[PDB]
Amino acid sequence: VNSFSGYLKLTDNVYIKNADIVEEAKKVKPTVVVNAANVYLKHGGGVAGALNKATNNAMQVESDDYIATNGPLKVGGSCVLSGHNLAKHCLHVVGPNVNKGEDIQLLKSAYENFNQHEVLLAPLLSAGIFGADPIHSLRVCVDTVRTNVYLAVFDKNLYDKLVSSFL
Ligand SMILES: O=C(O)Cc1cc(Cl)cc(Cl)c1
Repeated sequence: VNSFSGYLKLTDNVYIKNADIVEEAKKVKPTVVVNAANVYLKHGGGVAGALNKATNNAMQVESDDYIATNGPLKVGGSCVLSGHNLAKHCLHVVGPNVNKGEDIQLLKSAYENFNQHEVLLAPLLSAGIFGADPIHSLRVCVDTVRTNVYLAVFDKNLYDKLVSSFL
């Protein structure tokens, strides 16, 4: 048993809700919240900007020191950093950004990072401003992640479309 409420069950291990991931993290304080990061960990917009704003920019300060030491992530890659006031840990995962011309085939690699963690609160990778087909992202998620994932989709109309079309 865990603390996630009102999620629709899609599969054995994937659950979904129409919710703001920031508000969900603040209420649940999960062990792991996933950030939809870029390779520079520049948390300007989207999920990353919203998570970072909720940490009062402490996520960005920590991330800048991570990059100064380690250099950028890979597309498809990840790193584990603090969850600050939102979670124990934040798993920063880089899904491909179609609007930057990154390879959509790296989405599966991105979701494989989730398998290193037993339970996660996560966004729908590569959707929204990332430019990929969300229906596709949800299919890759369910076909790749084996650990327990609670997806928090912000856009209402998108949530309804994803549930109605799910195979
Ligand atoms: O939750 C959503 O509506 C989809 C989405 C996913 C990501 Cl990763 C970023 C944005 Cl801005 C939006």
